[PDB]
Amino acid sequence: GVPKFYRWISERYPCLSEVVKEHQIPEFDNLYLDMNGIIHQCSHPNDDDVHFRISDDKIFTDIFHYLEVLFRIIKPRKVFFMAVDGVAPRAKMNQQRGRRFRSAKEAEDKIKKAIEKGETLPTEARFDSNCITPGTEFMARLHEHLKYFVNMKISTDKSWQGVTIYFSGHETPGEGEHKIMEFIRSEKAKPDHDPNTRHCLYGLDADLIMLGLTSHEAHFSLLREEVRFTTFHLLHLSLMREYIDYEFSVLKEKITFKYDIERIIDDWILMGFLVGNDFIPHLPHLHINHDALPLLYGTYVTILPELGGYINESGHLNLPRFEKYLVKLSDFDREHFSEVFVDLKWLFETEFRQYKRTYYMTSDDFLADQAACYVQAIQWILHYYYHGVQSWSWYYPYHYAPFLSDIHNISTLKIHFELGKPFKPFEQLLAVLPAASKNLLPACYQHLMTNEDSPIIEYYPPDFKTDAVVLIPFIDEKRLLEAMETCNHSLKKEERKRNQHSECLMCWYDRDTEFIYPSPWPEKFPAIERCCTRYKIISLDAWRVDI
Amino acid sequence: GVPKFYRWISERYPCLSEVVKEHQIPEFDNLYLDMNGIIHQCSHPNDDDVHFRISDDKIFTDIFHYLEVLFRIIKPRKVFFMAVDGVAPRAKMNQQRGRRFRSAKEAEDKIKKAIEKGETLPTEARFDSNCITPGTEFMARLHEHLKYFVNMKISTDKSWQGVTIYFSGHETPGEGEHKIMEFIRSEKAKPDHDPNTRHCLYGLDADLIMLGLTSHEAHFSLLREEVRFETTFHLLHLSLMREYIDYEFSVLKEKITFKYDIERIIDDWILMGFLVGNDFIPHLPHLHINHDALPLLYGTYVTILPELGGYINESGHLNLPRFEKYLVKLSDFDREHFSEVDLFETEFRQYKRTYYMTKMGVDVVSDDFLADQAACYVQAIQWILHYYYHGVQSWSWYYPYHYAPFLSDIHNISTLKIHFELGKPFKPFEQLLAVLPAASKNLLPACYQHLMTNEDSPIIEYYPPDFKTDLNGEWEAVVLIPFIDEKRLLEAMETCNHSLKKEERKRNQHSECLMCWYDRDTEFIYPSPWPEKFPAIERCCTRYKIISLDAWRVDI
Ligand SMILES: Nc1ncnc2c1ncn2[C@@H]1O[C@H](COP(=O)(O)O)[C@@H](OP(=O)(O)O)[C@H]1O
Ligand SMILES: [Cl-]
Ligand SMILES: [Mg+2]
Ligand SMILES: [Mg+2]
Repeated sequence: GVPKFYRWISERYPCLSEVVKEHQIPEFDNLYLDMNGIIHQCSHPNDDDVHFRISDDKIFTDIFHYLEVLFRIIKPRKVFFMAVDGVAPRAKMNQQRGRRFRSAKEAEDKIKKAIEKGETLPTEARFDSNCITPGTEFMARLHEHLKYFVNMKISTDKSWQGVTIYFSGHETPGEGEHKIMEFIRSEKAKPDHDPNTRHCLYGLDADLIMLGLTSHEAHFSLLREEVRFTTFHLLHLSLMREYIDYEFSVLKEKITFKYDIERIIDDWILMGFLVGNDFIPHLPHLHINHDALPLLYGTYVTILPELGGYINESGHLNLPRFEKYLVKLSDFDREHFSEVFVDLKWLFETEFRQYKRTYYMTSDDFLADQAACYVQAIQWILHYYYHGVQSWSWYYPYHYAPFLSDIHNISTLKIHFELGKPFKPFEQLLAVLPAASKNLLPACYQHLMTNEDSPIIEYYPPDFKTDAVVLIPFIDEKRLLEAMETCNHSLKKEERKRNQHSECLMCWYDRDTEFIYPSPWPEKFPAIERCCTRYKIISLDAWRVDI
Repeated sequence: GVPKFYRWISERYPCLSEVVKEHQIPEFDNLYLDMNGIIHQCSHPNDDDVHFRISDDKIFTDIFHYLEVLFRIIKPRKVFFMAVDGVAPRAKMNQQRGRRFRSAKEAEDKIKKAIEKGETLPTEARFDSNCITPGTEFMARLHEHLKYFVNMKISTDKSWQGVTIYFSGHETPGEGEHKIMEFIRSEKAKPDHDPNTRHCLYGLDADLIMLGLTSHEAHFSLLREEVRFETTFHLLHLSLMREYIDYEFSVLKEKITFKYDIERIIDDWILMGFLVGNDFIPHLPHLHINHDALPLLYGTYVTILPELGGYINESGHLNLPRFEKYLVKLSDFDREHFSEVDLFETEFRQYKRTYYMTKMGVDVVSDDFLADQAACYVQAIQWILHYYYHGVQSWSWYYPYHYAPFLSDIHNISTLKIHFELGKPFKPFEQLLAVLPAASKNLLPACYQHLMTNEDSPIIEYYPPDFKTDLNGEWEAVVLIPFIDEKRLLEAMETCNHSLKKEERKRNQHSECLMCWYDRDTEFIYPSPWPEKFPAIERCCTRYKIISLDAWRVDI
């Protein structure tokens, strides 16, 4: 099984995506691995099975196997970068909240079902997959196991001894993807960067593909096992860049500025964002997804000549250009409306606008503001990909995108972001967790989620509608923080310790190093007698570039 | 521009369809040309100008020019097959009527508007495009000229020498494209047929794409000039399309119980294509060509294929159990569309009931009526598949409603018995009477005209001077005029057939495809079909064979 964006790409460009056995995998210099997928798979693979239980020792053992096998098979010759999600920008936090609410509700529903058929549950509580959020006790124990694992491998396995290993764990702010991109940019910025560096990124997900392309690195490949643990899906972005080039070649006869594959790829990326539902979803009945891309490509080819240049200029949205592209693309909405208007017969404008109005209600200045926020959202996402986070606090305050036909008068819109700063882990926990998960928090905060008189009780509804789109309130930053103030100094010692940001590690084997690395859990794993790891700690701001 | 379905596949498969200059057109063995679009283009290019007039010799000159240019540029090495539409199966009768009725209505509206502005029109009659129908005086004249043109070319132009020319004109029954397909099948039947034959089919229309694929020929391409007549051309290689589809569906390779076979997948792909509507069957409600509809069909196909014991379209024979399963799944489309606009089931039924009463003017929308709708639909799908794969299997069958059923009503069809009788093509005057409005009656022999005008004519109800047109839309107009019962038409006609004039009797018949070639030992005077306007061929070098009507028909 493969993700939708992957397959669609595959099908659009035959000859492109490959399936290859172990021995036919090429040589690679750098391997990037976002761990969150692995942690989920190793901790809760059988969510259908209300009876399934797994102990931490088994989780960690399993996480270890994944790293060992992936490393053994990809054999990165220069760099291995392991990332675990740290605290995310607010813009990502609404989606994180959604998933966590959905997840708790779905597991409680399944439990209730099992009970209704008179089944008897295990007595020990379930693994609450919502514990896979930066700053929880589970993530802290995991973090210690991963560090240990790296030290162990460095100290025992020759194949881990000639490589620079980076570990960016849950205390280092940013989603693992964003962290990987940040490291890729700093590498590109180093004066001797070899443009033929061979990168391998583990995964097939839409955001990974976009990440690999946004890098603009010549040789970038995504990889994943075919059968879920041997053959592997292998996607070469160098070929994909070539397929894209050939597809867009016709513009060489049409545009009066330089056709540049790198610039075309940037606009291709922007169009992929316009149809993505993985950030701001479109209304389900508009069928705006991957299948709409050919229409967006079509419209791009047609209009690019009148534009005078590209739309996504290395992450900077050209607003006049963008407005014209949208205006043209906006026909799509009436095409869809017309299927509905037909049924009504058994003036179009009055009917189309009252079609739109009816959806919005699920004011005139509401349109413009929603329009403006949407454009801001696009710029925010573009920044995230090309430049890194430009606002930790900004978010898109609606559950759905506006109708494209409603995005206009945006060409001189003023888009100013404040960088702000990441939440402390516990602020993050309260901003992403449902009351059903309250046990993941320190005691001193738990009542904010449960108690009828809590000042922010409305952010933790036990029941809510779902369309996935989870219909729950948007947290007001000031109210969340204000409410926590009164509780913060009731935090235990180990808890104040978890409530901190912490740095990325750079690690490598050294012939001239020996010390004792203590087991994170003595009963399950040995201490490292003779640990040969040399480390450099990377300062938090080290790879951040200012616009 | 290009047709919608072409545009669609161009967008779905982006490295499929090039625009090429003349000098880059590959070599072709066989060129197939259906002529009707050309004839319409040369006879009435400017319908918004109510003043435009054009003499027949001019129309013929321009047709000759179009043909000469396409032949020069494509230069088929082995075969050129030119077809004009002959009488069509009655399956097409409603749509042929629809176009001709609207054409006369639209012409009259333009004239009325010109006169409202105080314009004065030429006193000579405009060209009635309804005359482009088998067996008219205009089509018989044109036919004479096209035979003359073939002979002239063969006799004078070396690139027309050493190639076999076929001309299947308006007196040979069948739509041009399907006479072309019959030819292609007769070629494949031969022991020495070369699988590497390079075929070129002129045009970009959806039926042409489908026929190309239905041929299962390895190298078949479509071509049409980018701008109508340094010139550029759309070129679609079906070899490439086949590969693309092979990929789109290879995911199935592991999921299925039975042998994965690209040929069988193409069959099913072509079947799905029929669901968006054609000349023969109205489209399913809410299912038009665009981005979502089609992948939905194809996505559903991906999803459900594993569950079946095999393919749905088995070489042109519909597998009814499998087709049902498929439609049933696809129907989820209907509820989603409706949920936009168990209480639900009740409201949906009343939604659907309204459509059936309002659009098909039926009285009682019962389960039995719904089962009847389902039966008509599936028999239509099977008629079309026969038509593409085996050749027409009933000359009389037709779809009897102007609108299709809801996809959600098409069920309970698994064990349906589908029976067709071959019958035979109408004589051209029988089609001509059927398909024309009273405003074009002067194209018919005088002896039949009262049938379409007289208040006591037994078939007067078929020729309403006024009618409604559903004009929603891109989209195709639905013309709401009655379906002809051929038994009543033919009985009314027998009151008049024996009154035909001698020249008219000569046009009311079927006649054969011609096969023509340069022969060095041949020399004779070929007469001008119009002495005052075109010269005799003093040294005609054409040798020829008349191909009997049944020569390429296969009993199923
Ligand atoms: N009014 C018109 N203008 C242009 N072409 C027309 C036309 N009516 C018919 N045609 C052409 O002639 C073909 C045969 O039409 P008919 O069957 O009514 O005689 C049509 O193919 P399609 O039926 O595939 O559109 C189309 O190519
Ligand atoms: Cl002869
Ligand atoms: Mg035809
Ligand atoms: Mg047809």
